[PDB]
Amino acid sequence: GTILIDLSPDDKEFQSVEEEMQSTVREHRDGGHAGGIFNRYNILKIQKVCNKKLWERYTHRRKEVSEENHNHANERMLFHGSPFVNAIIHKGFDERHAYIGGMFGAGIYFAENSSKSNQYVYGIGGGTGCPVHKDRSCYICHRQLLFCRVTLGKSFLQFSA
Amino acid sequence: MAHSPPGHHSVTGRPSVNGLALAEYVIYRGEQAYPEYLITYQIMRPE
Ligand SMILES: COc1ccc(-c2cc(=O)c3ccc(O)cc3o2)cc1
Ligand SMILES: [Zn+2]
Repeated sequence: GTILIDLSPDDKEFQSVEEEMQSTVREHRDGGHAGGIFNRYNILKIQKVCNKKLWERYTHRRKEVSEENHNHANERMLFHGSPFVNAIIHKGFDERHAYIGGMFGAGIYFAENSSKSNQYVYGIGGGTGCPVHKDRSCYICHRQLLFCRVTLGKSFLQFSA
Repeated sequence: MAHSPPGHHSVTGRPSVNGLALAEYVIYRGEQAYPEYLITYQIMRPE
């Protein structure tokens, strides 16, 4: 059901998404252990993900949550890095994409910092790095992140250490 | 997969020590997200 439409680097949509990726890179307290050492990315491709079944599931649930929260979905665009990105774009998010050991509970995690999600692209803590070189700071191999439309509803605020 | 805190739809994890860390979020249903863009990229080695 999923089709992927390449965006042109001249297209404003591509540019806004790249800007969201580039501008939300920060330094990490692990000094790059998990996600590598970089201040920016080389963006190779941005594709729009189109799946009617999955979109309608999302909006059905978005409306549900809107109604339970003063008509406010509290919808955001957020990043997600996973070794399971191929499965997510074809079948959707579900329980197998959950971070069972996560510090805010066993759920599906997203980040405003692109560089935070980059730490998960090869697995938790970066696993063993890229599959061709076993290098968590590989500069050669091609990585993929999702920039996702997310319904937060009423969101329990947990301050973290 | 756990449940949302009762009466809530999600958790906002807000770093309180790193002033430059942005927020991170958890959802407890896959239907609360749509994987809209797929970005293919390299990290770049600093000059
Ligand atoms: C399938 O196991 C996974 C997949 C993705 C992630 C993941 C992916 C993320 O993008 C992510 C961002 C911020 C954060 O605090 C946690 C995060 O976790 C974790 C475990
Ligand atoms: Zn590599």
